[PDB]
Amino acid sequence: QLQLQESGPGLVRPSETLSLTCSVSDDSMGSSTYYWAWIRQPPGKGLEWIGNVYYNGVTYYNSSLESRLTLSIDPSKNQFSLILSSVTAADTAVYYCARQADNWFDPWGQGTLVTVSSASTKGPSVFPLAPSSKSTSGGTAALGCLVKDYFPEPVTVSWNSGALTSGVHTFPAVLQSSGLYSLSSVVTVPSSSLGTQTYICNVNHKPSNTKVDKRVEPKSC
Amino acid sequence: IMMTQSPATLSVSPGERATLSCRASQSVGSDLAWYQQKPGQAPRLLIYGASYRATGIPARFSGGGSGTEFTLTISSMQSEDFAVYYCQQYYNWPPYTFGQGTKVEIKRTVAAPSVFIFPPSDEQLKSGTASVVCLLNNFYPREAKVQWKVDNALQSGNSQESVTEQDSKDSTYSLSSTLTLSKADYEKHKVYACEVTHQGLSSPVTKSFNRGEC
Amino acid sequence: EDIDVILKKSTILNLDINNDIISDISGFNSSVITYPDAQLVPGINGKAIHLVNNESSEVIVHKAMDIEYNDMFNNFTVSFWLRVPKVSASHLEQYGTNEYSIISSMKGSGWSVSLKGNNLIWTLKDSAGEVRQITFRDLPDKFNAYLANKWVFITITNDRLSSANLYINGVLMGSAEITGLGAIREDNNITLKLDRCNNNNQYVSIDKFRIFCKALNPKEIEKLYTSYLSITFLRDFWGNPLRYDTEYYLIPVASSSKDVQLKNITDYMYLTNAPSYTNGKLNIYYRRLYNGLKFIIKRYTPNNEIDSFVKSGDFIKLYVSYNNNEHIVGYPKDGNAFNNLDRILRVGYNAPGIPLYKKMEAVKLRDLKTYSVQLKLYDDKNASLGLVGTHNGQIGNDPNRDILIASNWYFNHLKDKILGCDWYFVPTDEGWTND
Repeated sequence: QLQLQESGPGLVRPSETLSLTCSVSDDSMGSSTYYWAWIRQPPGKGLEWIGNVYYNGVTYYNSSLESRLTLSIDPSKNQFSLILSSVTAADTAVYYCARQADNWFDPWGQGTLVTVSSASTKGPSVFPLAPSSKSTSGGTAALGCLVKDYFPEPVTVSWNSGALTSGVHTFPAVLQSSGLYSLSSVVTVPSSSLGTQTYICNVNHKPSNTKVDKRVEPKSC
Repeated sequence: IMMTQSPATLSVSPGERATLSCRASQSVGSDLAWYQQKPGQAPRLLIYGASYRATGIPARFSGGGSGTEFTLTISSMQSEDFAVYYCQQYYNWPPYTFGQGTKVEIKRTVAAPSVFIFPPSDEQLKSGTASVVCLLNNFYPREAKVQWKVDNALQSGNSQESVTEQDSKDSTYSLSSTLTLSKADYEKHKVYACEVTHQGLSSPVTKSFNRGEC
Repeated sequence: EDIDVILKKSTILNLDINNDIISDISGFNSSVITYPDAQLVPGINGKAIHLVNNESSEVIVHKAMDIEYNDMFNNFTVSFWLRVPKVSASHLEQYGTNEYSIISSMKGSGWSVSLKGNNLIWTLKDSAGEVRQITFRDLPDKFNAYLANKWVFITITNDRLSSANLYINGVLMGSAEITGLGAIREDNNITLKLDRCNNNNQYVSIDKFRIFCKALNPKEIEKLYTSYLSITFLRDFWGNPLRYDTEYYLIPVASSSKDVQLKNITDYMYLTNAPSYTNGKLNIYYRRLYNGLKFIIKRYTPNNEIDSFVKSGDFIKLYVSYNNNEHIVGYPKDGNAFNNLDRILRVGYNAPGIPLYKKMEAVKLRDLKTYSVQLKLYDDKNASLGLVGTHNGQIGNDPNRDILIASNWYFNHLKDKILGCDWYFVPTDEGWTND
């Protein structure tokens, strides 16, 4: 019943600080005799963990990753936290502190992702992407949509008031090298269904509160 | 030593038996644990000592082995209960130094892709940059080796746009690949293409586009 | 021609602590010099001589005139309790070349024990210049090695026309031949110092130093090892006698890679894996220490002469140290157990009505060679319930582990080689630090 529930939200800039509190709740005694450890999770990659420190506070797992982050305890509310400083973007991740009850990280919590970016917010830039009869009937018609130049994730991707999401296939966003994120959004429609009805992207990056729509028609000169 | 995945593969269908493996040293010849990770939430454990499940875990899983080298099997899998797993070690400050990976797989009727091509639009004129997006929709399997040509020429840079697989309702794959160059680098040449070489299809096909497709 | 009669017939010096004084009891009582800083540390039965790296602690022995020439053409051996601190990784890379002679006949020749890095080495300086050395490459397994602050023995079985051997715990661990020598006019002074060391915190603690004017044989040296090992006191891990009302961590004997861990407030105990360190670069590795649970051993009811020395088989309680608050172990009546003969352990079961067997007794039964300790648990009506042992078994919903038990069933394996209810009592000691 031990619902791990963490906080410390937002994004961090390089070489700055990050507060990460591992509030173990509903376990009044909580910190009785078992360990506590952290988990590193770079999206789509192997998993080395961070450290493990006791409430006696001897030390934590020191492979070649210490001296920039520090681990803490607080038997007050059974709580314990993560210090972060002089970090690079190479550790943008979602971290996990989890109860090493009897030396197995059995109960894990929601957690929260950390983004070591460099740029501030940005209204999303919608771009239309329209097919035509140039190579018509490639099986059928698949019209695309590009939204870029925005920060940070997520970003809305829908189609025509969310009427027919059938066959739509967005993608996981990819970080643009100069400090942005890129993605796409493509539907697939009948080859000749174009020009009779409407086809509009729907992208909106709420943290900048820029709800823009592009009435896309298949442009043909 | 430390962990090494031998092998690191998977090929299963709904119903059949999973088969994984690891390898390491054995100075701590400890029976160890195995961690599953549903995508929608945080990972969790599946076994410990390769045999003893934890609560709420239906016993359809198991494992065994000797020393620290261990393997495991899982029978009657449901797609809803499928994701990469991970095996442990016993370092003497123990959490368990993780295994590198357990690559997974859902099996669908092998099929070739249906590629597309898309030119940029007015923005790149108003930007001075350029980007070439060519979709390939509703395919299988994970293998897809897409490359480009500059009127002939393959790329070394501008290749890092390799968005990768997902999974769907009907167990299909649909990735995306783009480009990025400045208008000088783009209009400096005429015709690009997407070199899609799908190991399933095994016959190189390619749609191209025409700069000024008007 | 019996073991003990030849034993006491061949001894020609006995350096032994007797009421804060060092003296020879080999009949040939020779000079026992001492200096203001020749401290003495706790000893198995008594006190333990010490040494410190400076010109303070010399304990030299101007020997008798008749026996000054003892080593002209005779074979002999040294023996003593020994232990040196755990040379850390840092100090190790610092001083991994220093070769200081602890025991010698320098000035200026002859037999000369030497400790260097993680090695013990005989060094013999004869007349014609020839020299033989018998290194012992370190026992790389530190956690049971022979320079790991374990109270251990050594013997150097010199023979002129035959081999000289070293013996740890009596067992053989290295040797090399000696022959092809000449007559030695060895001096008489017997230095006991960290001569030409290069570490400030280096210290070797010799106990019960003795020499035998003849060779030996494995059987009688094993009997001798046992002999020094009096059952009288009840040693802790390091070898020095246990201490009442002092902190302790406890480690099973066939579970080195394990150690203790409490689960919850006042509920059952259980076991877990090994935190430790491994310098795979200098052939160093050892289970880390002082990590686990802190334990306090009391007398059951105070006395007049409350000396913390523990005699063999004494009735005691058992308190666990937690946040510096104390808590006692035990077993409450109707305490759910395994097979109803393997009694689960508990800690201060705060039962409103139910009583709790809180009556234990330190008891030595096995391992007259290695410094283990068995703990027993009686009822409140003087009945043996069993020893605190290692026996698997899941409980409730939580996962299966290894839990501490009490099962007289154990009494039917006391003749075996490995048991499941033998224990180590480590106190927080100086000469070992988790690097």
